[PDB]
Amino acid sequence: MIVWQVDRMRINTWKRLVKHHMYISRKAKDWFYRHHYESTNPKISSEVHIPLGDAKLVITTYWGLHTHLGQGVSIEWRKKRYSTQVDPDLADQLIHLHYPPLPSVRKLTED
Amino acid sequence: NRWQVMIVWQVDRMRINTWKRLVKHHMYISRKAKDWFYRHHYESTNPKISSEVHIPLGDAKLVITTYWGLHTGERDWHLGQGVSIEWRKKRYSTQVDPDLADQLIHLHYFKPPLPSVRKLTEDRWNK
Amino acid sequence: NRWQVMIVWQVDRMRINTWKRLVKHHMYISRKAKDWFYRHHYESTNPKISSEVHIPLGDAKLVITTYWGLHTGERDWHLGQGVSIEWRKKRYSTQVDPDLADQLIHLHYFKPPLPSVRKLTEDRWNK
Amino acid sequence: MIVWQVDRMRINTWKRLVKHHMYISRKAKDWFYRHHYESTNPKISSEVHIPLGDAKLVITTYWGLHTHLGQGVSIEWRKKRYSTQVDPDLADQLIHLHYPPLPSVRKLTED
Amino acid sequence: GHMDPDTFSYNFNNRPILSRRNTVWLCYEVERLDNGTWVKMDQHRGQVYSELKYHPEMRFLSLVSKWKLHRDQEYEVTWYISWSPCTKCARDMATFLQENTHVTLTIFVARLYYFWDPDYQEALRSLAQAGATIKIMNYDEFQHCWSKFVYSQGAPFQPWDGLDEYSQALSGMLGEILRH
Amino acid sequence: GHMDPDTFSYNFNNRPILSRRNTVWLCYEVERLDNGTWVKMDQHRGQVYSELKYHPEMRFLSLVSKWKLHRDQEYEVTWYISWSPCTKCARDMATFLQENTHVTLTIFVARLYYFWDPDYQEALRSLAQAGATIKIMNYDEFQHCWSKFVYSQGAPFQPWDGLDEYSQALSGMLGEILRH
Amino acid sequence: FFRKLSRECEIKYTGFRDRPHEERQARFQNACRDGRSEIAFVATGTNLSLQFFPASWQREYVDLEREAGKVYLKAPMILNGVCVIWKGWIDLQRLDGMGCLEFD
Amino acid sequence: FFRKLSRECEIKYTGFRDRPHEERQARFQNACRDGRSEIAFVATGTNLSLQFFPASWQREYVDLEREAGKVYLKAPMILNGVCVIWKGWIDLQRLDGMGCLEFD
Amino acid sequence: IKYTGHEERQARFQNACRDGRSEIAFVANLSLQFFPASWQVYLKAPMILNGVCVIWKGWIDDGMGCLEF
Amino acid sequence: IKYTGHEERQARFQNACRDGRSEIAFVANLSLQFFPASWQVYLKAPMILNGVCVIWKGWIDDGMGCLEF
RNA sequence: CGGUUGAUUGUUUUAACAA
RNA sequence: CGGUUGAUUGUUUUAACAA
Ligand SMILES: [Zn+2]
Ligand SMILES: [Zn+2]
Repeated sequence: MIVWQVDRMRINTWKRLVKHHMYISRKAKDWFYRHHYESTNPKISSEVHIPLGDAKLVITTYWGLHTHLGQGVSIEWRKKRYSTQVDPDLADQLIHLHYPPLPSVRKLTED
Repeated sequence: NRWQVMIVWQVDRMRINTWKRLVKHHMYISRKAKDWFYRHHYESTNPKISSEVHIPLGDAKLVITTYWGLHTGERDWHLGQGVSIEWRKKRYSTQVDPDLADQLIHLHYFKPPLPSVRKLTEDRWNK
Repeated sequence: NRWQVMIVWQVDRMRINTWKRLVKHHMYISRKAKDWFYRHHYESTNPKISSEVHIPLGDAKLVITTYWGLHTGERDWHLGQGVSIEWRKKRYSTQVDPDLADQLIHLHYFKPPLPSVRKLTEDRWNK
Repeated sequence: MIVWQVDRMRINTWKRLVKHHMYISRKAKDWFYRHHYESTNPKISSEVHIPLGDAKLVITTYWGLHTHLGQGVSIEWRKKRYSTQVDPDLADQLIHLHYPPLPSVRKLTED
Repeated sequence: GHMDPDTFSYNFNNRPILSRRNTVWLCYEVERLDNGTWVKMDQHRGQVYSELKYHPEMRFLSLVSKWKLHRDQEYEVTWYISWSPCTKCARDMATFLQENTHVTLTIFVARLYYFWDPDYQEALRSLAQAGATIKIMNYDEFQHCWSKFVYSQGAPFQPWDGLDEYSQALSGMLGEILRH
Repeated sequence: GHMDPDTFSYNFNNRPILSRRNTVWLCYEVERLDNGTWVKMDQHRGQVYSELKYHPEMRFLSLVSKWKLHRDQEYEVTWYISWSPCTKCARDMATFLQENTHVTLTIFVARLYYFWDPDYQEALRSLAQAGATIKIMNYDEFQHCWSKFVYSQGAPFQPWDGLDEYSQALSGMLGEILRH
Repeated sequence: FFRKLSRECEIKYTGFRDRPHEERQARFQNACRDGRSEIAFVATGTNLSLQFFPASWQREYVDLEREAGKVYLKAPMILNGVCVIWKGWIDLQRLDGMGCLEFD
Repeated sequence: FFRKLSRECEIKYTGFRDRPHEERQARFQNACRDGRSEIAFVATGTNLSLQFFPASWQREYVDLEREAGKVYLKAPMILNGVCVIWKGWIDLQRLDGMGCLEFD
Repeated sequence: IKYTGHEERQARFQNACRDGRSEIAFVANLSLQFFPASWQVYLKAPMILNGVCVIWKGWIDDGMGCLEF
Repeated sequence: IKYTGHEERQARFQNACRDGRSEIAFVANLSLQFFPASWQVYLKAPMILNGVCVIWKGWIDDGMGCLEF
C-alpha cells in the first residue's frame, strides 16, 4: 500500500468537506463514509467510498503511523474483488467525470 | 413527512436570560412563584428546547418553553432563540398568546420585577 | 545614582477603577468636585503614572497620582498599581496620609458615593 | 554569502533571547545589537555582534528574501578587515568557550 | 461563579459521544499551600468558555501569567472541563507544567475528546506524564461545580439521565488510555 | 462604548515608534446600506482587546460569524485599531474579505506595526488589494473614538502632544507602503 | 389578536441568512424534502414565527407537488382554545410568500 | 500614623515574585547597580510601599558597598509637613530586611 | 528509501520484522506501508498500480528500492 | 542547485542578472546569496569558509554547483 | 532596552467590587 | 449527519439590557 504523508489539519478539512457534501450540500450524497469503529485495522482513521459505476474509489485515511505519530491517505480503485493503487492525478479525472470547495484528492495529497 | 407545528415568538438572548433569571429568583429567593416547575433542557425529546417552565393553574398547567438554536430571524438579534407558550389539561394542549398567559398568571399567582411573558415576548426591534 | 522617593499605597485594580470613575462622575455629571483638575498620564515625565488628580485647596493643591505597572506586591492582587497623595504649595511638596487628605477634602469641598482617598487606599487584603 | 532558510518565528525567538541576555539577564551584555536602520543593506533585519577577544562573530538576520518572502541567517567571523563564513558547529564552540534558554546558533539555524 | 444552569447542563453532559457540543467550558480553582494546609483562593477561581481559534487552556495560561503567583509557594489547580484537552492544548499544558514545577494540576473531564484517536491518546498520556492528574468528573464534582461555578440562584442540582453509567464508562476509557 | 480614558490614551497614542504597547485594541462599528443610505447599527459596535495568542482581528471575525449578517445586504465596517494588523491578521482579513464580498472594510490605525518590515509591508499591501481601506487615524477619528467608544463620562477629549505631526508622518509612511 | 394575523400577514424564510441565495434555496428544498430538519417562517411585520418541527421531536403538511417552484404549507393548531388553520405558500426563488390564519 | 511606622516595621522586596529566587536576586542587583530601574520595598504587615524612582522620572541613596551581601537604603522625605528619614537594609540572599522611619 | 520510526530504533526494526503484528514504514511524501494480514533486509511486494501488476523490490541496511513491471 | 524567486520567473532571472541592483538566491536549507556591492548561466564566487579560501563554481540552465579549494 | 522608545523588557487585558 | 449522536452540521460563546 502507498501512503502519502499529510498533516492532520488537511485530513480534518478533507473529512469535514466530505461530510458536508454528503449530508448538507448533498452534491456527493451517493458517497459512503465508514468510521473508525467499522474497520478492523486499528490504524485506519476513516474510509470514503465514491461509487463510480460498478466500481468504487476508496480513500482511506490512517492515523497513528510511526512515520512522532503520523497520518496518511491511500487511494484505491475497486472493481468487485479487483483492487488497484491509484495516483491522485487519475483520481482527479475519475472524480470529475462522474461528479465550500469540492473535495479534491490532489489538494489533500499534495505536499 | 409528519410535522409538529408550534407558534414561536422570536426573542433576543438578553430577554431570554432576563426571563430565566427572574423566574429562578422568584422560585427560590423570593418564593412567590414557588409552585412553578422548572424542567431542564435534557428532559425534553426536542433537541432545540433551551428551557421549560411549568406553572400550575388549577388542574391544568401553563408551559412556557424557550428554544435555542432555531433558524435565524428577520431582525439582526433574532439569532435562533424563541419562546412558545401553551396551556395543557389532561393531554389537551392549546397555544396561548403572551397577553392571555400574563392574565392567567396574574389571576392565579399575582426590587426585581415579576416575571411577565408579555415583556419577554414583545419585539423591541420591530417597533 | 540619584533617586526620587515616594510613598505609594498598593491598591488593586478594582479600587483604582472605582476611584477614577467616581472622580470623573463627580467632575462632570454631578459637578460638586468641578474644580478638580484631571491630568492624564501622557502629561507626566514619569513613565509609570496612570492618572493624576489635582484638587485645589486655597492657594495649594492636593495631588493624588495613581501608578500602574509597578513592582508586584506581597498580596495576590497587588499587581503593580498604587496611589500616592501629596500636598504642594509654591513648589513645596509634602506627602500626605490618606486620612489627612480626606479630612482636607471634607474641609474644603464637602446615589454614587463621594470619592474618598481612605476607601481607595485601604488594604482589604491585609485585614 | 551563505544564508540558511529559517522561519520568522525562530528569528523572533532568537532576537528576543538576544535582547533579553544583553539587557535584563546581562549574561551577554558585552554583545552589540545593530538594528535595521543602521545597516545600508535593505534586506538586513538585524545584526548581532559577539566580541570574541580581538575578533568578533557577526550574526546577520535578513528579511524580504525572494527564496514568497523569506528570512535567513548568516554567521561570519571577523578579525579586523579579515572575514570568514562560519558554520553553526564552529560557532557553537566559539560561543561556549568565551560565554530563558541561551542563544544558540545551532537551534536557530537547524531545519 | 456566574454561569447559567442551561449552559452547564448542555456543555457538561457526560455522555461519551456528544456530537453538538462545539464549545469547551473550563472552570478553574486554585489552592495555596500555607503552613502545611491547602487554603482555597476565593478570587483566583472562575470559568472560561472557548473560541474557534482560542481554546480555554490558552486563556487560563494567560490568566496564570497575569496572576503573578509567587514562585516560592506551592499551588494546586483544579480544572473541570467539558471536553478533554486536544493535542495542542495538552502539549502546551505539558510544557507549561514542565516549566512551572511549583504548580500542580488536577483535571476532571466531563467527556473524553477523541478518546479513540491515537493522537489524542498520546497527548493525554504526555499530559499525564508531565505531572497533571486526569480524572473523570463524577456526580460529586458535578454537584460541586453546580454549587460553586454555576449561577443556580439556590436551585438544587438536577443530574441528567445515565450520569453514573456514563461516568463509569468514561472512567474505564480513561484507565485504558492512561494504561493504569 | 465602555472603555476607560486611560486605556485609550495609552494604547491609541499615535507616536510611530512606541515600544511598550504590547496589547492591541480594536474598536469596530458596522453600517448597513438600506434604501441607498448607510444607517449605523447601534448594537453591532464595540471594542475588543488583544491576547498573546488571540488577536482582536480573530475575535472580530468570530463576532461577525455570530452576527449572522444578511448576505443580500451591503455592510460597511469601520475599524479603529491601535496597531496595524500583523502578517497573520492581514492574511486572515484578506481571505475573509475575498470570501465575503457583501461587506467592505475601512481601517484607521493609530500606529503602523513594523512599517519598516518587508513582511508587514506585503501583508498590508495584500490587505489593501483585498479591498480593505487602510487610513491613518487623525484627530477627527480620535475624537470620534473618544466620544463613541470611550467611557469618558462626558469629559472632553484631550489630545496628546504632537498628535498632528505623528499623524502626518504616519500618513506619509502609509502612502509610501501602499504605493499611492 | 386573531384579527391581526387573519387580516394582513406575509411570511418569509430566513433559515440561513448568512449564506448565498442559491445555498438557501438548496437547504430549504432539502429540509422540505426530508422531515428531519425544522423549517421556520417569519412574519415580516412582527417577531412571530411558525416552526414545523419534525413529529419525532415531540393533517399538517408541507409539499412541493401542488405547483412547480412553490411550497404549500398547511398547519392546523389549537390557538387560545379554538382550532384554527395556517395556510401558506412561498415560491422557491425568493423564499417568500403569503401565509395567513383561517377558521376550520 | 507616624508611630505605627516608627515602632514596628519590616520591609521586603517583591519586584518579580513569579521568577526564581536567583533571577530575583540578579534583577535586584542590576536595579541597584544602575539607577535606570525602580526598586520597591513593601511593608510586610500593610500595603505600604516605598518606591525609589529614578531622578530622571520627576542625599537619598541605595548602596551595596557598606556591607557585602547587603543593601542599605536612605530616603529623606517630607511627610505630613515634617521632614523624616527612612533607613533600611535588606540582605542579598533573602531579599528581606528591616526598614523604619526616624526624625532627622 | 529510509526507515521511519539509534540503537533502540534498530532493535525495534529487528524485532518488529522478526515477530510482526506491527506496521513498517518506508518513505521515499510517498511511503510504502507494510501491514499485518490480520488487519485486513530485503523487501519484495506485488502491487497493482494504475491497472498494471507492478512489483516493488528494495533493500535497506537507509537503502534503495524500485518498482518494475 | 535551483533558483528561487515560469516565463515571468525566467524573465525576472534574466533581467536581474543583466542589470543587477537585486539579490539572487540559489538554494541547495543552505543557500547562496548574490547581493550588489553597493549594499555593503555560470556562477563563480571566491569566499572564505572555516579559515580557507574556497571558491564556489556552478551552472544553471536547475543546475549543479560545488565548492573547491 | 521608559527611551532622539525601531517595539513579545516587568503588558498598562477587562462594564458596575464604594449604585 | 438531533442521532444505538464516533462529534469544526445551523455553535447552544457571554454578570445585571425588566435592579
Ligand atoms: Zn483544545
Ligand atoms: Zn495581529
